[PDB]
Amino acid sequence: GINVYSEIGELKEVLVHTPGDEIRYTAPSRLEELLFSAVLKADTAIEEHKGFVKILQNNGIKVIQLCDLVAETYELCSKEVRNSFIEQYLDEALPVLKKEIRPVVKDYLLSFPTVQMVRKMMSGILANELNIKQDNPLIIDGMPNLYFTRDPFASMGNGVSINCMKYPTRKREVIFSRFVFTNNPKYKNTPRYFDIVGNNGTIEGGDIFIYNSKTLVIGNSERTNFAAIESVAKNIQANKDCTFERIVVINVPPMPNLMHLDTWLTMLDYDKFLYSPNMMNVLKIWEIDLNVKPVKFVEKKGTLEEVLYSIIDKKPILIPIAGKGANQLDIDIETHFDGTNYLTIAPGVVVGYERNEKTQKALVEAGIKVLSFNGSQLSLGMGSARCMSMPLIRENLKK
Amino acid sequence: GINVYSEIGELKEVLVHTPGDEIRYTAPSRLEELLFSAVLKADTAIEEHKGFVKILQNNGIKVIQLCDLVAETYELCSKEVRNSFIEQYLDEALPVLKKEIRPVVKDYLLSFPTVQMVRKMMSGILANELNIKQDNPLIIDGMPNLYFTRDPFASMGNGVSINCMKYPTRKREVIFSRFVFTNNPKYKNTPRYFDIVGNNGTIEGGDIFIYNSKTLVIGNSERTNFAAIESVAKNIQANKDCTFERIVVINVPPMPNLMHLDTWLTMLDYDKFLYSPNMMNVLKIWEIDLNVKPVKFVEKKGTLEEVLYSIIDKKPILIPIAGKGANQLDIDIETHFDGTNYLTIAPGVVVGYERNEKTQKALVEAGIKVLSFNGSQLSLGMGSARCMSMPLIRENLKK
Ligand SMILES: [Cl-]
Ligand SMILES: [Cl-]
Repeated sequence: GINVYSEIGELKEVLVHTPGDEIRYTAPSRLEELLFSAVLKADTAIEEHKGFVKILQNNGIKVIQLCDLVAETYELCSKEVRNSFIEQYLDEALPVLKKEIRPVVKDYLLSFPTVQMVRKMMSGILANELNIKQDNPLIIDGMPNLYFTRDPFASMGNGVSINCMKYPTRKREVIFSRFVFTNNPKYKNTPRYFDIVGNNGTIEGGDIFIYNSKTLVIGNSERTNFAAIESVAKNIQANKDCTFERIVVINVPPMPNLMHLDTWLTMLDYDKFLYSPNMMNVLKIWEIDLNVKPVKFVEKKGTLEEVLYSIIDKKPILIPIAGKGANQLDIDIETHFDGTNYLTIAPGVVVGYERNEKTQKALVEAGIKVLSFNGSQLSLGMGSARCMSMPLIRENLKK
Repeated sequence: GINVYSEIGELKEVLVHTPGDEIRYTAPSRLEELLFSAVLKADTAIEEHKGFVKILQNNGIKVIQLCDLVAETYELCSKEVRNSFIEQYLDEALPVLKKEIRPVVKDYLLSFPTVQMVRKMMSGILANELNIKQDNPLIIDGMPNLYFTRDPFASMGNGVSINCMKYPTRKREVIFSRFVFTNNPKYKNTPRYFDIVGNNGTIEGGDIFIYNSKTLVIGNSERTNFAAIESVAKNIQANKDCTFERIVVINVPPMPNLMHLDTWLTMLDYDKFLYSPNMMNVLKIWEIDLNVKPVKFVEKKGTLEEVLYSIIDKKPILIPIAGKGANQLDIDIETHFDGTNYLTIAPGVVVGYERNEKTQKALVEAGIKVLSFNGSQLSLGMGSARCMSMPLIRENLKK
């Protein structure tokens, strides 16, 4: 059920999540606590996400909703496994559930049709809903970052990496997709090159890129360390079907207005890349030959061009955020709105926010086809199309 | 040219400012520096403002654009007065203009037709525009807060109060309306019950309310002190035509998110008020008899209802933000989006953001007619309708 051996191959199946009531439950004083960037006008953001989904569907892509995938898995499970799912959810809920309120929540959840129940689990629960009186409006917090399906897990060739989020507020999001990879017959046998239980280190979706059939590119950032990368390398060596033979690790230290490797660099075509004009000049890299044991990180150095050349074996076309010659104001604004994170749905065809006009212009001038959409409210979340999606199946490249 | 003896009298003439390029020049890192709340999707915010203006116009209100009023004044002035205006603008420009750049900016400004020149002054100037190469993309910062015409000056009966802003970034805004009140024949003779030159203390538009022909209500806040209120009191006593006989000063304790009286209480009808449920229970008031000299601030205490009753002489109807029984989540969100600041265009008829649904519902249930508009982007500026307008002429009440 999983086959992603590039960042650009024609997209066939992708996972997304149209936001539900959870983005209505973020108090302005809890933006940091919930690790979300702003208070959205929900109805508008939701319609905008639907616009994003529609574009993907009109391009023959099968768009799968997280809530539907979880609901489908649930229906196929035994009563004990189903209950096991509900119980784990109650255990990880925040704020922690009081003993006499837990059973009230559980009965409430079970009173809804499967898909609506899953949606309540994602949205969180208001005290009013349970007829409970108290100042705190929420019995259970919602998970506002769920529409960023790029984080809980990342497809990786024929397997997946179920990521280790940083803060507990976001670690609650993993229960859904993990339930799918554990019980859904279509994904149950997907090999896990990383999981939150039998490995070492930490790793996040933003640092994971698949350049081609043989090369995996991971960022060594503040969120992804060598320990996790080593676990991934060994798990891959133990799998016979995987075609990966090499891992290129790119050192990504904290920089102003940037974060994971994705804010630094994205791949849009066989030889076209979008990058931050404010990244470092000479990159620190680590080459890992997967055909050799034990796994060893071979340190190397080079400009972005040199590093890219060593992977695609041809001159890379580098496009800076906001285009060449842009002033710092435009660069800052379009970086702020996640300008590098366009989602590539086919070689040279991308999807992103229309507000990032300078970057859009530079992309079309370089021969890339851009399918923009209005995300006037969605964009306040600070994450673009690549962040709001997780490819499940892409047509392998013939290069 | 000025006649505003209430907060609710049928609105005949009002001053607004549809944002120009200035709201395109706010770097995300300069939100605090420019004292603005977020990075707007300019084109969208501008159309939303036009929608706001359209509603006012469709209600028979004469809407006056600040840029047009300034341009009109400029044309009527002598060459020496005109240049006097340009020079002061150049003097107050930020960042400070370099000696060799100043003359370049001046010629640039003079090369545009009058109204376009005024718009450049308001919008600020990019280095690209002058073909200058430097670090700062801006030669002159824009004044993003210009569309909040409630701040520079506040109509007060038959006169005006040209306010003393707090930070220099916003003090630059006063030059435009002041130029009008100084040279336009229609406003030239308007008495100034306060100005940035011959008085004491500080005062801001958000603290000034006109309840009726005889009562002026001013908030004693972190932005408005007794010194400024005394200056206003004396200046009013010196005017023969003014009908004000009393001033009620309400103490507004500086909270983390409270700099003016307007976000605590607004008047929407002869006996209907919108208030913040997070305000103090017992108010500290000061009664000033304008028929008495010298001016003495007579302290007094009472509940919101008691204080209001002492002014309108009838039972006041109090409507809380988000309505009665609302949970803290809805109160917090609608407070965040300036829920009290509806603009009253006639007794019991208001205009405001459609996103504040709970407050809107409470208002209609209370008998108030609400003319909402989409401000999905404008609202990010943290100021509602009353903040985006300055009544010039209101039909006097007959009560
Ligand atoms: Cl957009
Ligand atoms: Cl709105």
